Amino acid sequence: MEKLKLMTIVGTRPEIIRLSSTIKACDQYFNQILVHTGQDYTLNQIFFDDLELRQPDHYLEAVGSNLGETMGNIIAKTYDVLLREQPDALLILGDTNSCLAAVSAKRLKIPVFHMEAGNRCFDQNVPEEINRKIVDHVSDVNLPYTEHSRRYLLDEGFNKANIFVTGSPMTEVIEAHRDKINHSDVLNKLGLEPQQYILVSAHREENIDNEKNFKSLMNAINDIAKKYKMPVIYSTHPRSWKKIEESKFEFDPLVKQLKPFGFFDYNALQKDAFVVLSDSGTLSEESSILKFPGVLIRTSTERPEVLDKGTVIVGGITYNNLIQSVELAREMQNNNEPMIDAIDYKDTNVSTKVVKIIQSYKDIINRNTWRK
Amino acid sequence: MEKLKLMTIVGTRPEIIRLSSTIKACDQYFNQILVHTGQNYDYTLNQIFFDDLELRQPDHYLEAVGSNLGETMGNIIAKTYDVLLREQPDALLILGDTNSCLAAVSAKRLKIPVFHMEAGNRCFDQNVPEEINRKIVDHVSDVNLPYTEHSRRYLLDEGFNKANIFVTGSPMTEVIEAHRDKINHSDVLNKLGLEPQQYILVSAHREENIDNEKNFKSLMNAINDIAKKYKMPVIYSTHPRSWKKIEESKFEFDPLVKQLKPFGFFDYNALQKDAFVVLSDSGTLSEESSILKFPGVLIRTSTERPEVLDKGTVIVGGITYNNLIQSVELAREMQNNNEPMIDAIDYKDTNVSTKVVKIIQSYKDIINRNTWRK
Amino acid sequence: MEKLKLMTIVGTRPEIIRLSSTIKACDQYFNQILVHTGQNYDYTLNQIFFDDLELRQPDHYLEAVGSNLGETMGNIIAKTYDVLLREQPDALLILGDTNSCLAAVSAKRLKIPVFHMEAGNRCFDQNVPEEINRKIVDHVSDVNLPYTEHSRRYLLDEGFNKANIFVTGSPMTEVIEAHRDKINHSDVLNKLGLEPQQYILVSAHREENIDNEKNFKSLMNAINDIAKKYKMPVIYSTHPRSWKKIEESKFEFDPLVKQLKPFGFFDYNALQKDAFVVLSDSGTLSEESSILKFPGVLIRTSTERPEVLDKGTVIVGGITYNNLIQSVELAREMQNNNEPMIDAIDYKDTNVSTKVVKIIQSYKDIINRNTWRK
Amino acid sequence: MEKLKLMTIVGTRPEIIRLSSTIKACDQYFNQILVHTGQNYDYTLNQIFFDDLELRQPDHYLEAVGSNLGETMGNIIAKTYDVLLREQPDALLILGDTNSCLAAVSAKRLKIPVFHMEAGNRCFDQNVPEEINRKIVDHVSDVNLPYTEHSRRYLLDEGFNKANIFVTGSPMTEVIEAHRDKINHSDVLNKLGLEPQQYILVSAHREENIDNEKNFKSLMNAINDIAKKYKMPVIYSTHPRSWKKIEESKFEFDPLVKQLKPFGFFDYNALQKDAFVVLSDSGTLSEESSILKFPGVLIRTSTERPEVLDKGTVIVGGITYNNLIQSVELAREMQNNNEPMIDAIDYKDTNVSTKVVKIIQSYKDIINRNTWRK
Amino acid sequence: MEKLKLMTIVGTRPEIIRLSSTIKACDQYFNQILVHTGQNYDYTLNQIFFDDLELRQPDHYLEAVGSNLGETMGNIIAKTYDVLLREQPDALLILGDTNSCLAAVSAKRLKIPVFHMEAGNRCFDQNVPEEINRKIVDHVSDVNLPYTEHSRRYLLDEGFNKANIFVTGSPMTEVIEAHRDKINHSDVLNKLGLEPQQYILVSAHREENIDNEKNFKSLMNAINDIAKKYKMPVIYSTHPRSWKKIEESKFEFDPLVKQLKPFGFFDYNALQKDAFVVLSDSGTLSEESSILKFPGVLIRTSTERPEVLDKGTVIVGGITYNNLIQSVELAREMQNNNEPMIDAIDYKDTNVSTKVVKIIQSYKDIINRNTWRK
Repeated sequence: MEKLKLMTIVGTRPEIIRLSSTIKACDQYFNQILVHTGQDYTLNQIFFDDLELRQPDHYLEAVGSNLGETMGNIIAKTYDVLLREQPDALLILGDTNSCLAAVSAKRLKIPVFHMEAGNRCFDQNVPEEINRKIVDHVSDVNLPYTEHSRRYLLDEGFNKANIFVTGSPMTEVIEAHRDKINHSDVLNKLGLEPQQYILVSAHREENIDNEKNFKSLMNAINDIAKKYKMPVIYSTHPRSWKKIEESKFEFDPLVKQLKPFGFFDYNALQKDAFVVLSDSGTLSEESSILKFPGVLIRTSTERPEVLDKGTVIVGGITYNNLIQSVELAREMQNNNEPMIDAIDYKDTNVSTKVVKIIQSYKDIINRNTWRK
Repeated sequence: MEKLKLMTIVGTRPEIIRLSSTIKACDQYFNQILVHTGQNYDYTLNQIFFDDLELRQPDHYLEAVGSNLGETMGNIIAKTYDVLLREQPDALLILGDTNSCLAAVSAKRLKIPVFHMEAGNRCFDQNVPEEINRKIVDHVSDVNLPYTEHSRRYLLDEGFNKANIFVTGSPMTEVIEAHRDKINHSDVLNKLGLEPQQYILVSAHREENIDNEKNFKSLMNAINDIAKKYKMPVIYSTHPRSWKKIEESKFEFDPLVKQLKPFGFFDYNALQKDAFVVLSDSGTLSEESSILKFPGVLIRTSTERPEVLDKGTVIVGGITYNNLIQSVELAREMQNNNEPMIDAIDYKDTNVSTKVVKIIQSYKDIINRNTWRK
Repeated sequence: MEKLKLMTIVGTRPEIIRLSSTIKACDQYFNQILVHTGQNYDYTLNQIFFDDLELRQPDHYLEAVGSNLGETMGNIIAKTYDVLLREQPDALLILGDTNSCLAAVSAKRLKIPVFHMEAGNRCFDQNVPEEINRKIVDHVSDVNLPYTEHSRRYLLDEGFNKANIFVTGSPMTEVIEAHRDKINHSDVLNKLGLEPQQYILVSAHREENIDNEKNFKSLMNAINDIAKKYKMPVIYSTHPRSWKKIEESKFEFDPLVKQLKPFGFFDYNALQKDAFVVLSDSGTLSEESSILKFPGVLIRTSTERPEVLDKGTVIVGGITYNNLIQSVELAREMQNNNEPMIDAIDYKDTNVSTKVVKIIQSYKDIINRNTWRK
Repeated sequence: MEKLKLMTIVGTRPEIIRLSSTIKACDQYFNQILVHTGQNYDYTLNQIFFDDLELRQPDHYLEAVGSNLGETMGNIIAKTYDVLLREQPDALLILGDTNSCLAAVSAKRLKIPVFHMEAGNRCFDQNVPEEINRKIVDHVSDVNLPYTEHSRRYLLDEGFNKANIFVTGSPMTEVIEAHRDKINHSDVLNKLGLEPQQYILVSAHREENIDNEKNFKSLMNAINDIAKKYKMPVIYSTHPRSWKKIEESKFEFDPLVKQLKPFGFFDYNALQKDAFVVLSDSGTLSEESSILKFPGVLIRTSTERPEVLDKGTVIVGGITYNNLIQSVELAREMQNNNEPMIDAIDYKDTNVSTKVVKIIQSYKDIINRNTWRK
Repeated sequence: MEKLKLMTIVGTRPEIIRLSSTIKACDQYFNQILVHTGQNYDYTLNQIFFDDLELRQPDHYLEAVGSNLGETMGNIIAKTYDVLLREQPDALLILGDTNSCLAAVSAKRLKIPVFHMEAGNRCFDQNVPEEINRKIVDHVSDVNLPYTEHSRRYLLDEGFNKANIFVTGSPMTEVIEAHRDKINHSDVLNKLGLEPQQYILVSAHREENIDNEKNFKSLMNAINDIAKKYKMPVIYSTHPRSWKKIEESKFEFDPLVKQLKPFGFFDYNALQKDAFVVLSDSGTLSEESSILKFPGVLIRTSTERPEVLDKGTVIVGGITYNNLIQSVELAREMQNNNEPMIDAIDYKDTNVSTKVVKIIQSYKDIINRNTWRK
């Protein structure tokens, strides 16, 4: 007997990392066509080496000069591999262009399952929020992480029949590899002593290319080095480092430039840090699971479930609240003050919840939406 | 003392099974008059079945029913209206979406507070018959007690009174508890001589899983090829009507497929819980598979129990041959990989009986005041 | 040709008066089977009123009604269930919130599209007995045609289907139109020995304006101190049980108040228009006052006609003495100062007949493909 | 360093108890300026209160309050408005629906982020004086911190900003853990010479349970025939405007009914926990009975704590003699049989303090950007 | 006779102007007590003001006000409560989002029904200071009376009582009607000696269009380049504070730019209608230009009058210099091509005075029974 043919599409790190355990299970129980769009030196590490994940059945080589082309391609290329394979159903995660795949899918009346549905920061100025909107509303079955997201989705009048709450995939994903995270010798290979180094991740566009903001960050990254006197392990984009000349320099001795690390290594680093300042998507969750002090360096969060439990503090950019936040963050953890699992992160069986939703709801959408 | 007069109105077996524990507690703490809409006068043979539930018999058999589904509805309104006039009870307690629950229409015209368990029960497929009464009985009830937050949500969107909804939980976990003794000490396996994990169960009792001449072909054809592929008996509990229509042309479902007798809850749950796989359309399945952690495959096109799909407790087989197979193969393949069965959020609680009781005592008066003014 | 076979189901007079114009059309464009829940045996005197009105007579009568409200519901369902099963209509028409329109409950089971005019009627006081049927039939109906945006809103918020709602607008302007020759050419001012603008009219027919002991006292006490204050006739139409009780201690009443012999539609409105002030509790009090611009003072403590307050074409007298005095003092004191009466939006169109006809044709097949899928 | 400057404004005692755990925390992590609206010029009491509870002394006392509610309301706005303008704080922390938290209306003008715990409190009876201030402060505050998911649902539906609603959980489960020994190593049972499970407790402080002449009757009546029925001591706690009102012939209700000397927080709860049954009209009755698992009976006709009925931690007596004796019988009848007492969901967590700290830092600067564009 | 006792409470000239036509009808039909929150102490201007509006003087003058926006809020609450006790009026009539309508906080504590015109005003910019009181006084009012069907929708989505909202339409048409005599015969063009269509009007009264220095620069800079490009005199009405800080180097701005005195409703409207272009932030502009059909450009970032953008009767020029010049061109360049000005739907009705009066006599009591159960 032929097994259900699913197509699963990824493009960025976190796409690949959160799907990581959901892809391995969709191999077990389905006939999974793994597509990969256009877009990386240290993404070959988390694929293959860390996640020990199996090769894609297609790389599409989308990319191009200028955003407009890339978005164009992904739609077109995606359109073809969806004609050429005719899968019964499509898996998509999140807010990247690599899930503009949903538009082509929808045209070819192929049912769409979207994990990381209903994601809302409620600031238009965040680039993510343009797709986020489109693709929530074009995916036939929406699988949001939280109930916050299920609420958000119902409120924009999306079919309450075709919503299921997976919970976060990131508990399961961290669990699977927990061994490798605690056995990471990454500390011993940077000569770093647990709770005596501060890790920073300013990767985001609105924290570098916007002018006043980058200034606020950087001035604080110094004062944070000085105020505690442990090495600051600063992980950004290269341009961000080349751009930090313009005769500002200072950066104490202590502020180090930091190689982009794999999953285990970067987590192991996070887990045993003094404080983490990250604009990372995974922070709100990484901090809640691996139990560590994170100041979240955004002006908005899509992960409120965590504020509801006192697991995170929201820095922002203006210098004072970053400082205040990090002093709050440590003072708190220095009084062994409770840090509780968020409700929707407890379940570690996301992989199988989704495989069962796809088997269940492929026909049901064909029957309902498309009338076959 | 002076006690609260509660008339609890029922009519179908599953109705009762779910009220089973709930009725017991209403006898304890109230003056419960238990009305039935059906007959007792073939029911000195079938009195065991629904005493063996360890339950007192009803105080009143309305012997409603007539020529057509119509006369029979008509009756249940009038015959209830009457028994409600006679006993003049303080509150009406009602389960689910049967024709019994039109009793609410009568109690309502008579300004008796109405308390409807299993509220907000939605599969969103108007072609499903249950869904007609569901809509009516939810909106004419005064206190709505859905099993789930899903079902609270559904009610709050249809614009029902915020103040008068409570999430009781599913009654099943508690029932199954007050009988897991009877279940675990069940011969049924040794009566039918089956090894545990070496038989497959198929419960197919619904019009539109029996009648729609096409669906009955996709299924019979799949009950065959299931037998063929696994090579184990295939205990098949359906209606008599189908047995009439299957004794023509196609015998093809092997020696292995067998007929079932009726079997009381106690026996039937011991038969489900050790089955290799269970293909049911019984509304329970969703709940029973969560509780008695077994491989469940819903042969429907719509659920009122999505809280299960949220947790990964069930797979929905559907009614097309091809998926009905893919679906069983997915069930077995994941039990054999020892994947997890996980408790739904609203199925965790076992104190539903006592939960309703306080609710009824509380909101009896609150409804006379707010909704009627007295 | 063969034409759309359309059962139309009525009960009370007010129900038929509104459906009047709308039936007449259905008769021209469709194969309309009219049907009446009550009795005809006696009717060989009533015949007049509900033929004078030029309305043809029901194809069937259901001689339902029983020992108690309760028998009689139980009847209309089973009775209506059959009239449908026989004549096998393509679709059901229906108006308002009488027990006559539990007809839907059956029509729904038998997979007949129901169209329900006077949809989304709400006053938001469940003490008002109409509020019980209102909720039920709106949710069992397949297409709701409310008179106003107001109700379309009410409905959407009860989470009803966006796509199966149309605002017919009030059918009362179309019907008052079709009879304004038979209204402006009526003797009924002569008949009763009355000059125009020289007589108050009072209609208290609602129970609980009447039965309720205090409400009677206030109301009666008022109709008095009105007649003395304004010193003109006070033409009064109530039920008999009130007159029966009026011959008591407070017999006084005063010589100016008279009884009113029940007069046909034409005559009753011809009365109301040329009246000095009107106190009624008819649902029509709101609409009629609007369409024939006269001062009306609703004896109630809720409307389902807010649209009329949005334009200032009615005061709400209520039930208490002190108010009704002021409300009527207001009413007159305003029409004395030439203050404007304004058409409400949803009362201006007069094609409600042809609208329903065009809507019923359009959506009949839709409601099958969609809800029932054939 | 600099720290965030948090003004915490308080008024009534229950406000200060719930904030107790949360205040001690903002002191630890912030520059907290605690402000009381009432008068200090009676020193002792304002300081024997804070002492047994271990809360610090307020930096400031607003000696507002005037001839009437109206003068005193407006004194809080203007005196509050001033304390805010002087201290130029970063943010405002507020609990509940006392006249104190009109302070928001001031803060909001001076563009100070308001954080408002016990948000979305709704019992849906506008008769109940709290529901006035409830609507107002909820909707002027910039971040609403509702105890439960219920109160979130309420708020979202009043279309408050999605993005600034966080569910803290109830702060009682924390306050009550933080004084758990002070309770269990407490004398109050020796002090008064009572064996556990051997005394009933009655607290009726709410005006309208007391100052309403009918309700007063039924309660005193019901406290009477309780004392007689169960023949135990009945430790009564009520305002003295009521006591003084016992002198005129209805003084009877047996000798077992005692007065109550008020008791600090620790001791009153110890009294409640070990009680046979508790009647009270405290909003704390709901929570206290859940967390210390004793059989409570709310003497109201509305909760703002429906979460507790979702689990069956409580019964609602009402004010009627009948439904009160009944609801007490149930409580102990259902205690007798060791029926379960289940933790409500939003009463579980006990870090409500650290939640509120982490939130105020997070969202203070967010509000300045979003609302006030700085 | 004995008539309903209304207390209408005002505080500001533009408040009064809108009520002008409503107030007059309230002297006719009720016993109206007209309270004011400020002082008269100034026969000189406070008498000439009520001269033109043909309006009786206020019955009372609370003189509320003091040191800071805080004292003055606090007082309107206390001083309103006092005068509300004394007169024990049956109902309170209130307009808009001034501090004067904090009157409803006090009245609401004395269970006096509150009626609120200009209900449901939302521009949706939380930085705009009216948007604080708008939120409070909408949610503490008992019956809301929005101008627009927009503002109904807005009030409905903050979950306000469906039964207690009524769309009056805008009161401005009515007040312009009740003068357009005085307007069409105005010497203000003779007096200031401007030919019609040959001057440009700029009404810049809002703080935030004056105090926020960048806004003040982008506007002044703008007023010049307009004076210059068109070569017409520029009637410019603003506050003292600007003039004082406008003469700071760049006081020279063109000979063409001239000074305004205040001018009456009649004169300023008369000046408006015959202007070439009119730049305003006066909320009126949105309406004043739908009605007296002139080119309006709104110097603002938000509108509480979308109904106008729906029909194409105004351009929102905003505060940034560039978009201002483009906006004013777009006005002239469009009026020269003679492009359609069109009536806003909710601005057509002219019987708002009466409309309210009936709605008060009606819901005065409905509210005492429903909200206050009496």
